[PDB]
Order: sequence, then C-alpha cells, then structure tokens
Amino acid sequence: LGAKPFGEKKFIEIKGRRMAYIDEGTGDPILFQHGNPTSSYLWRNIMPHCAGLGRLIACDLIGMGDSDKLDPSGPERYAYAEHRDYLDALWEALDLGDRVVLVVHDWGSALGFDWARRHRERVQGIAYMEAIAMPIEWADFPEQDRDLFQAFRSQAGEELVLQDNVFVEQVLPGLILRPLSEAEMAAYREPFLAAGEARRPTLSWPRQIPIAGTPADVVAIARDYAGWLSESPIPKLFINAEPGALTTGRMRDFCRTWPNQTEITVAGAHFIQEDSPDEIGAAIAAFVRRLRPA
Ligand SMILES: [Ca+2]
Ligand SMILES: [Ca+2]
Ligand SMILES: [Ca+2]
Ligand SMILES: [Cl-]
Repeated sequence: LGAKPFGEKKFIEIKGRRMAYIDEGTGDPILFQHGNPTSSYLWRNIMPHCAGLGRLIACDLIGMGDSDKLDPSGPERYAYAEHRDYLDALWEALDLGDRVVLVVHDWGSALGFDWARRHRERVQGIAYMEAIAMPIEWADFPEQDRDLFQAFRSQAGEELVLQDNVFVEQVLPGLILRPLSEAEMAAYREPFLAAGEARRPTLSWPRQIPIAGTPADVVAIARDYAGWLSESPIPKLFINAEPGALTTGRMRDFCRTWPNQTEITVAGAHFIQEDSPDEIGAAIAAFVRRLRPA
C-alpha cells in the first residue's frame, strides 16, 4: 500500500520530554497504538480507511518513533510502568473525550487494554491484534523466536539489541510475510540508527513481557486487564492472524471467550499491518461505522 507516512507528526511536551504523534481529523478519537519496535508508522496504511470517521490519532511511545529518548537510559529505563506514565499523560493532554475507539497491537495492546480498564467509561470499542492479552508461559510463546526472546531476557540481550539492533533488523522483518522496501525499513530503523541506549526501548520491551511470572508487576497488570476484558461488554474487534504469532494457542483461545466481539482473520505473522493493511483497515472502519451510526 506504500511507504509514505500518514499525515504529519505533531509534538507535545510531556513530563519535559517531547512526544510525537499523528492527530488528523475531527470527532471522537480512533486511537492507534503501536508496540515494539515500531511507531505510529505501523498504521500508515490502515489509518486512511478511517478517514472521516473520527479524529485519527497514533502516538509514538517514549523513546520510539519521533518521541524523545529518556536520558540517562540504562537497564532500568523504559519498563512498562514508565511507558504508561508517559502515555497516560500524553493521552490526557490530547483531550480525547469519552468515546474513544482503541486500535492496538503488541505492547500497544498491553498499554491500551490497561488504559481501558482504568478508564472504562471512556472506551467505545476496542480493536486488537497480535496482542499481549494475558500472562503466558514459555510453551505459549511462538517456537520460531522462543530461544531468541529467552536470550533478550538474559545478559545476552544488550549485545543482541543495543549493539546489533536485532529487534528492528531481524525480529521485525522475520515476522512480516511480505518483503519490506528500502524506505519502509528506513522508517523503522530511523529511531534506532545509533548503537547503544537509543535502542534500549527495543530491549526493555521483551524483558517486560509477562511470561512465566516475570516481571511480576506486568504479570499482575495483564492478569487484571485479562479478567476485565473477559467480562466487559464493551464492543471488541479481534483481528486474528494466520499463521499469527503471539495471539495463537492458549492466548487466542482465551481471546475468543471475550464478550461482544467480532472476529476476522487476516494473513500475517506478528506485524500483520505490513501484510494485510487493507483488510485490517476495512475491518476497523466497519467496526467504527457500527459504533458510530449517523
Ligand atoms: Ca461526545
Ligand atoms: Ca530455549
Ligand atoms: Ca519477512
Ligand atoms: Cl517485545
């Protein structure tokens, strides 16, 4: 569908740190949240489908996309709680109102699902895909990259990620079924061109995945939003992927129990937005048109 970004980046100061985001259009928000190691750019070919249906917003997580890096960065930085502190503040600053449709992926789903549980009256609908829908076990993690993710969560992670940029350069293309162009890869590597701490968010994220009980704070937060989503009547759109990657097996079985949910299946592994953007955008736009009838 293309390498051109959607709209233009806007910036706003949050906790003294300039965060970047796309905010196009008017009306209630349709809020797209990327995860690791992507940015608002992940949604560039999906957001056009929602033209005219709302205020289309896609924020770049702190340390990612065009958002500022945290300094001094190190292994204690960019944990989920820190990301949430910045993202909650940015969402508050954007004056989103009380009928928000969340469209989430990967860490964007952990953050969005948690935000939704804490601001449930303001959530009109939730569309999710390849999400972190609940705490998992290593047996639930996809086999292809299980050893690599165990390595990220070990002392080997700094060389793999900070030195060699393995998340951007290997994991990202490895979990996209079609070949990316030069320009698309340039957009993904841009925030991470420099070796070292600039790449820290892409290492801190896998170390935060609630797997086999650790980190316990994130396991608790995900246990909470999992229980809440399993009971919430808020309309949901589950965009399942084939073969998919993270939302397969037990997690997919659990997601399929969620109430008031519509599901479509699109081709893709993990970064399914690069494989089936039109199918995904058409589904999201249809979900929003149903939630916002004239
Ligand atoms: Ca209103
Ligand atoms: Ca292993
Ligand atoms: Ca590939
Ligand atoms: Cl991750």
